[PDB]
Amino acid sequence: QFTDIDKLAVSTIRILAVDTVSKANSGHPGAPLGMAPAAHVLWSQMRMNPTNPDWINRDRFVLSNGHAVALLYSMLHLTGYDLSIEDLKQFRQLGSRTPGHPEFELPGVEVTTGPLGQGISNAVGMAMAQANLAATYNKPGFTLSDNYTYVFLGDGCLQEGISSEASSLAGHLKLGNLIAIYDDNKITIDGATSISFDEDVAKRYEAYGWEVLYVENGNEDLAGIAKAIAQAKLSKDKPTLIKMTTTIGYGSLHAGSHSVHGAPLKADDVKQLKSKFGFNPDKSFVVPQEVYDHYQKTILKPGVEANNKWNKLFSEYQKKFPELGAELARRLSGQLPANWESKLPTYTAKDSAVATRKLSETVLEDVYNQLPELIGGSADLTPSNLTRWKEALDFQPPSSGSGNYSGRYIRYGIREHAMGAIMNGISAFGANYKPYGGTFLNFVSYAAGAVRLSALSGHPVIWVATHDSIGVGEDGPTHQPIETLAHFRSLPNIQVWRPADGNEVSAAYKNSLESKHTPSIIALSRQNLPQLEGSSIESASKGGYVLQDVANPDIILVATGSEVSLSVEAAKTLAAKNIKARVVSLPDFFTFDKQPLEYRLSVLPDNVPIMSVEVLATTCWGKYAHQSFGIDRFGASGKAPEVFKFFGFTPEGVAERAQKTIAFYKGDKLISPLKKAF
Amino acid sequence: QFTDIDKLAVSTIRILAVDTVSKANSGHPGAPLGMAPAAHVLWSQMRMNPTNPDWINRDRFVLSNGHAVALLYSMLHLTGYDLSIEDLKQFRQLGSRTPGHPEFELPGVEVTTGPLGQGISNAVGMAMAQANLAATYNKPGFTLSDNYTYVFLGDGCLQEGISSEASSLAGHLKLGNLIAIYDDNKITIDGATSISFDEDVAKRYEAYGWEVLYVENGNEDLAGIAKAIAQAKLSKDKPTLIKMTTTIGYGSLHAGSHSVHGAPLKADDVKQLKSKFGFNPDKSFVVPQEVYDHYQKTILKPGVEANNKWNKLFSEYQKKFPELGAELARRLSGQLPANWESKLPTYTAKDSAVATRKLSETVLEDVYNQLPELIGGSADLTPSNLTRWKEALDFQPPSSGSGNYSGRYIRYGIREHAMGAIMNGISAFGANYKPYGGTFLNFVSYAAGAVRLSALSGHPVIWVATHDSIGVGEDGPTHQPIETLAHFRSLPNIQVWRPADGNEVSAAYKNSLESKHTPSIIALSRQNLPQLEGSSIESASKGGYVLQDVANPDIILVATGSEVSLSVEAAKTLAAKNIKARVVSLPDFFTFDKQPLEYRLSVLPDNVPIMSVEVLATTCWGKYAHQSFGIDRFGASGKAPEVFKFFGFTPEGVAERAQKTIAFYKGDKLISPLKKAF
Ligand SMILES: Cc1ncc(C[n+]2csc(CCOP(=O)(O)OP(=O)(O)O)c2C)c(N)n1
Ligand SMILES: Cc1ncc(C[n+]2csc(CCOP(=O)(O)OP(=O)(O)O)c2C)c(N)n1
Ligand SMILES: O=C[C@H](O)[C@H](O)COP(=O)(O)O
Ligand SMILES: O=C[C@H](O)[C@H](O)COP(=O)(O)O
Ligand SMILES: [Ca+2]
Ligand SMILES: [Ca+2]
Repeated sequence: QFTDIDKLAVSTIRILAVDTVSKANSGHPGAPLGMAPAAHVLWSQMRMNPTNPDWINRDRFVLSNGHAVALLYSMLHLTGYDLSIEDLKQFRQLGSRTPGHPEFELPGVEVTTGPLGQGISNAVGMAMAQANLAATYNKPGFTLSDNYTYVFLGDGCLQEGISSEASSLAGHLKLGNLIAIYDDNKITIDGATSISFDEDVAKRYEAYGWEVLYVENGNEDLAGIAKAIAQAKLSKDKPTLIKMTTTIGYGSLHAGSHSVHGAPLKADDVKQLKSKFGFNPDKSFVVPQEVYDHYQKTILKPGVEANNKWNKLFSEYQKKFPELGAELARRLSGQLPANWESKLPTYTAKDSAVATRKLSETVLEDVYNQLPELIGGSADLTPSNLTRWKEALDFQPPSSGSGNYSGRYIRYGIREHAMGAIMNGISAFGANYKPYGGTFLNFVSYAAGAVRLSALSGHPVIWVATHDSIGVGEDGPTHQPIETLAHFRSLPNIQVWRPADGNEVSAAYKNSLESKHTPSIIALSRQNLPQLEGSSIESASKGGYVLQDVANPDIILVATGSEVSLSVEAAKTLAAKNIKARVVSLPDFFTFDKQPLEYRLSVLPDNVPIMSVEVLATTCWGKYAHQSFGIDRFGASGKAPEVFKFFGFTPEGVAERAQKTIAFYKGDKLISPLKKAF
Repeated sequence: QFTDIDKLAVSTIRILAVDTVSKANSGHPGAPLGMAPAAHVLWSQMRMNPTNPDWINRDRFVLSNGHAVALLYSMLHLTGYDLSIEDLKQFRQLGSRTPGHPEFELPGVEVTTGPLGQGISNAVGMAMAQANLAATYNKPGFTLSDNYTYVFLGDGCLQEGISSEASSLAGHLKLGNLIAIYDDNKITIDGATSISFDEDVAKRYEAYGWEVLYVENGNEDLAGIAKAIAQAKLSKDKPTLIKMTTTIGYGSLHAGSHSVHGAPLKADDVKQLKSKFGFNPDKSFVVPQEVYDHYQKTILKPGVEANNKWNKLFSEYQKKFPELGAELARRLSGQLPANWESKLPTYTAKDSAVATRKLSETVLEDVYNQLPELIGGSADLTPSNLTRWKEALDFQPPSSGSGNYSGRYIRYGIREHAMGAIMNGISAFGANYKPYGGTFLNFVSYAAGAVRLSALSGHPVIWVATHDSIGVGEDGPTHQPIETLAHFRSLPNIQVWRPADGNEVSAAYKNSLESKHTPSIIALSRQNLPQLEGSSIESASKGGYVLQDVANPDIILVATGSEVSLSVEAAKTLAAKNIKARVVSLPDFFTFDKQPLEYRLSVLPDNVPIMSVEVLATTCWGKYAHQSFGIDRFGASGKAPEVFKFFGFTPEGVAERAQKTIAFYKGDKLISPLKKAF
């Protein structure tokens, strides 16, 4: 039941968002103007505590079409979050809390968006995480988890393949608490949708297993939008898409035109809009008291009240179920179980040679019972990635017979990019979720859109990237990574681990799991690598360390992954010719760089030529080495041992190159590459 | 109408592909065994000349599910292409002509596949190119172009978002000559499809505007498969999907199990299969004469004859229409119009400051009529990328009213990955097609799956990547590239141009268009950059050159794109303090690296500190510079001038750093970074 105040509220939102775009003289006025009625209706009906944006059982809202931020920021201020008019007045300004696109970092903003297709897929992960939480802690009498996941999306999000991957998955999993409202406005940047997007979205979504509702008058039908959302909530075993038709830039003189998509409305156009809406065309950033009063009563106070009930029920739960309550309390506090690192495996050079890919599996089998917040999966490569623990139950709808929602292993299908985004949503949900997904290192590139966002936002997700090099073999160049690590090591805020043996894999996993704001990629071998004499979790945890030392080395050999052993071998060959080579291992650039200069300079000193060894791109090595032995061309289809020989990665092949580096520099004074002038 | 021979032929294919996988003890036997009847039926009705795999009007076949390559190689041998039994016997072996996955490089292999989702999308580009060629050259009496584009795909292909993007577009464009046959076998690596893929593919396809035919018995209904393909050929205004049901590993003792997906069948299982099909279980790579005789008759001879008529028609055409015939002859010969580079714009420092994004547009306007093979487009950013020439007609179905198939501007929609693959297909088609597409540099990453393949196969496609840095401004970090160029400069075989002014944009375009085996990415600014005194097409064309020189420089400043001018300004500030700085411009790592050592060492010599300047990742600069001034962290939402200042990129900010580099090295003898020891 809506009244004049609801209508007063809707104009305040449209005008506030417009004022905000115009003051910055940069921005997107269109969608905010067309989606305002939907926001009012939706937010009014959401269970959230603006004073605790962290409440675990809060209804969650994702703005997939991020360019419409002015709408998100307006709502945040009006409903009582930590966002003032002053903040809105510095929208898009260097240093403001109001950047051009929503960032995870701010309270009320659930994930960072801007790149189309990412928010809808993130919301899918958020709903999977809810389904899991509820199935794991809910007990009769204690419904600790039951929140909904709402999303706003545009034609752009529906055009990007990633949202298709996620919607396919979403429908298979039968995520009925996921409700998406689609801004069907018929406009995108180039112009009208018919110019390149004339497909039947409704029919495509039903094919996924989704429910589709329609709202023909999204510009004014508040009760219609209200009914569509309500019916949507009855869809228990089907996620819902509400195709709501609106007019881009509603109220504007150029409404319905793509000119109102991404430019501040012209001043006179703004004046007429205000007037039309009963506002003084001469004043800006005006919020009628009646609107603050309305949201206070409809949202803020009932939400606070709900958060309070939730806390009492939870305290009762901790009384009735001490083990579960303690666990949920801990996950909610964001701590990992005490001394969990104790269950991590350690080795000696006495043990057998294992593919780092299998050592990884061993780790999983060892910590899965220690970490109930660990939820894994693979994008159709479970047996190649070795990413499933034996006692795992799959995350599937109960009606499948293959598993249930309390399951902790996800079958992603061949959808790397969606996996990347779903993982971000699971991480973004809370309760200390530690998601990881597996694929071949070469195909993580398919997910670069999502991965960059794991780094930008700081979601500590884990990629179990197997088949890291030409060691892959016969599959060939289309499968063998070359530029992969160099790429990811150029991206800020992401660990790119490439462990050499058992001890190094445990360090890769301890640092990745202990991480709170940095995602990770663990590049694992297909082939067998031996256990090194000199490795350790403590030393590998530093990102880089001296594996084998000599007094007065003639050369320092730095390697990663499968090349550490080869370098160890090359050093034996070199010792025979009386050349002393110190061998350094560098499992992670990121972690190593984080160490204090004096440590790093103790591993990579002055006055010693340093040559790196890694069967991938050499373009990133200049920051640690003087000379580099790598592969700057695509691979080959052949038996792995033969492919290595063909590229010169033979012990004596490496030794020859160390000898050439010593000769080349003999007589020169050398500076560690670590040293910078400014 | 099929007979015993057709049935003899299908058994030979199944067994030859199995023999090939077993011999290599590596490979995928499953799909080839279930798809054998379809291939036989399809290839038998394709118009192709095994003797000229380049004939422009040949029906084209793409194996989207590349792992099934044993089937493709079998067909190529049997039908008469340059592939012998000996070649088959070295499948997946180092150096053979039979690698683990199909590579464009081989005759009869239309594009490289392996990464799922790529072949289907490539095939779409091939049909767009066909439709364009026909609408441009066909005249009444002369149907020079009318071939079909066939594709084989699996569940994996349909799960990857890229095939959805492409199928959406394909349906919009109404590409009726594109026929896709789907291997609906219910199995993927992890197991049954129901475990994660239970959507209604048929209904999802109709939603795109495609026609879907069904074939229930793909294991043996030759006539049904034949009917499905025939009916498919009648759908002129709709692309066709034929959901053909089969059993993975048909004939194998483990048929229908995911165990037959990617492992050579067990020896005893191979014996029973051969026996079952009337073959001696003890002999391998056996091709009944009757099989050779059959394909010679039904395919090789008819095809050679078809190619012969085609050539006569064509010669008559060049008589009747001299202009068009000469052009087609030239494009076919793969030459660019003579002295086309004369139309390329040149500038002087007296010209106005323009964003290299606009300078780009200017080039397009100038060479569009010189190059009929130039077909451009944008992924919904036509006005930001400035990718449209004014006299352009859009590539759309005639019934749209917005254009027609002779159009040369494509509206890709928000589908970066599909654009990348569609471009590879248009390039792959022939007739000297020169495709280029635009998007923001930061979003080319969404397309890294296709881009890598442009490099691996050598498709010389062009990416007009605008908004190259924090110069983007207010849009913020989600849009400002940081790791992008460092990533693509680590990928083999791809020019990554970052032109500074008008003259450098012309060299970017000249090198890009003249390229026959190397794709390109032209990173263009949003902001205005002035015309440099010292630039030129000739010098810029070498990838790197001395822009400003001095006798006995105290330092060499190496910059790219927007930073060259800043460096030029920093040098002016340094001159004032009597420090001589030579300023070098590096618009392309790739191009420069291809130059002779002597040239490169003349640009970057010994005994002079070299400091690089570029507002992106510093991780790749150690190959040309001693010290680097770059940005190794995400950007900021603010006015571009302010974001640059904030990051220290001001003239005096750069000058200060040069001064620090000089002091740091004062007294040391320095070696140019270009010098390698091995
Ligand atoms: C991956 C990605 N591709 C492209 C863009 C650039 N972009 C921003 S909004 C938009 C199109 C707008 O489409 P839509 O979702 O319909 O929004 P509306 O115009 O309705 O506001 C584009 C191309 C982007 N930010 N990210
Ligand atoms: C981008 C990408 N990711 C993952 C894979 C690894 N892969 C290859 S085939 C396969 C899927 C099984 O595919 P399908 O097409 O389902 O198989 P078939 O019936 O022939 O077994 C997988 C996961 C791939 N080829 N490409
Ligand atoms: O979505 C819109 C874009 O981010 C923005 O409008 C582009 O502005 P510009 O093309 O002027 O850089
Ligand atoms: O699609 C199949 C994969 O490329 C292959 O079967 C993986 O083999 P592997 O897991 O033994 O490396
Ligand atoms: Ca829209
Ligand atoms: Ca399959």
